[PDB]
This record gives sequence, C-alpha cells and structure tokens, in this order.
Amino acid sequence: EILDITPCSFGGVSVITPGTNTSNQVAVLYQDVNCTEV
Amino acid sequence: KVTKFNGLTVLPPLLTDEMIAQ
Ligand SMILES: *[C@@H]1O[C@H](CO)[C@@H](O)[C@H](O)[C@H]1NC(C)=O
Ligand SMILES: *[C@@H]1O[C@H](CO)[C@@H](O)[C@H](O)[C@H]1NC(C)=O
Repeated sequence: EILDITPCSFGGVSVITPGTNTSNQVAVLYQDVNCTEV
Repeated sequence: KVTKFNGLTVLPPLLTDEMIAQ
C-alpha cells in the first residue's frame, strides 16, 4: 500500500497585546494551523 | 497573466487583493 508522508503541522506563535499600561489581556495567534491541531 | 515544509512560512499580506481593488 502506498503512503503519503505529510509533515506534522507547525508554525509560529504570535501574541496580540495592547500596551501593558492599558491592560494585561492577551490573545494568541497560531500561524497557519487549522483550529483543530491546537 | 501573472502566475515547502522546512520552517518556510509565507505570511499573508495585510491588504487582501479585494481591499486593494477598492
Ligand atoms: C503608563 O504607566 C505609568 C505608571 O508607571 C503612568 O505614570 C503613565 O501615565 C502611563 N501612561 C499612559 C499613557 O497611560
Ligand atoms: C480545517 O479542517 C476542516 C475540516 O473539519 C475544514 O473544513 C477547514 O476548511 C479546515 N481549515 C483550514 C484552514 O485548513
């Protein structure tokens, strides 16, 4: 049987932050990954 | 007319072609 090899998912993680002087809330952006692998 | 997995990530542009058209 013939198998495809697809590399496991990966990508950079960037943090969205308003300036700390305003607040400490943070939202995280996972680059180029479907919202299932998370 | 105008026409891999090694850590090479292609970031998307901020203005999609749609807003550029506007
Ligand atoms: C930033 O925080 C400092 C507190 O050390 C305060 O003195 C300053 O006014 C703040 N700046 C703004 C723009 O909120
Ligand atoms: C993520 O996977 C789902 C399959 O449940 C698919 O419908 C969706 O298009 C995928 N999105 C991306 C960005 O791969």
